[PDB]
Amino acid sequence: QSLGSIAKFSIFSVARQAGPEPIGWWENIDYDIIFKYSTSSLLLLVNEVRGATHRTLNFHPFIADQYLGIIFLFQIENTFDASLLIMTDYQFRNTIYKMHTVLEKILNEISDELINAFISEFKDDSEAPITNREPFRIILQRMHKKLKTIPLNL
Amino acid sequence: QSLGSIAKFSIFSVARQAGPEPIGWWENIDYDIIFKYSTSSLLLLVNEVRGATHRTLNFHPFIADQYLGIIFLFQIENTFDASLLIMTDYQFRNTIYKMHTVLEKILNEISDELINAFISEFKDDSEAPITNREPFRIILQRMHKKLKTIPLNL
Ligand SMILES: [Mg+2]
Repeated sequence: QSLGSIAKFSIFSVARQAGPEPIGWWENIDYDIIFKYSTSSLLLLVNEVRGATHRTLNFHPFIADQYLGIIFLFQIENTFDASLLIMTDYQFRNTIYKMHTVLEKILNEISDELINAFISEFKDDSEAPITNREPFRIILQRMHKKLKTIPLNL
Repeated sequence: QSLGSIAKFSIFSVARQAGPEPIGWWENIDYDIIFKYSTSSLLLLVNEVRGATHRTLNFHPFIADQYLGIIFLFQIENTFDASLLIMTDYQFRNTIYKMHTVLEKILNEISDELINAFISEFKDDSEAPITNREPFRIILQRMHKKLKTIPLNL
């Protein structure tokens, strides 16, 4: 088992003028599900005076669904709050906690790629509808390929 | 350094018919501060279909305040959602993650004492005003004495 084998899906979300919005996700997941966790991922920030001013890894249990959410909170400028979420089954929570250092490493690396792809794609209008999700799926697919080379520290 | 030396304060809270309420805390902390984190501790459950059906440890960053909240969610019957929160400075987050097993151990042990003290004290009226906080302060003070014997795994 690897981090990638327990990563059920991942989501890149940005809070634009209409609130949290899924930009891309991986792999094939019903949009109603994506929208739910995309929204939860960024409303963990409801009462943060300045959003995600520190790139914050937050492990968030989704008790009812038996999921643990690995949520990386960050910002995009040239300011949008944004999140990168990896979701895993709740039973693995203890291994995920032990593995926080490598998770923070890869989440930073992938977040940088997603930031650059967002600024590149939304040059003209930062509020445009997301008519091409594939640059973001490609980046998230790459994430998962790299996660699958990290064996579970357990 | 021990877990107890980085534990800035702790709170035992119960969500009764009027919502989240601090029952006791340790040591001396302005009530407006206690009420803030007491409330946040239990509204992490806003969108949980059945509250804290699984005793859930949740590490929650308070980015703006530079705090990490160690939040144990549990229930009281003879059903109230309840929380036990230990707050630490955000810089220690990485050590806290490594130490999840012993934290879950002691949080379970202390939560059992607080549950028994709550059922004992609110026998007649479960919605009564909290006119005697000291049984709960004593339990939380005991927590902190035990935390101070756990050296930081780092
Ligand atoms: Mg959390």
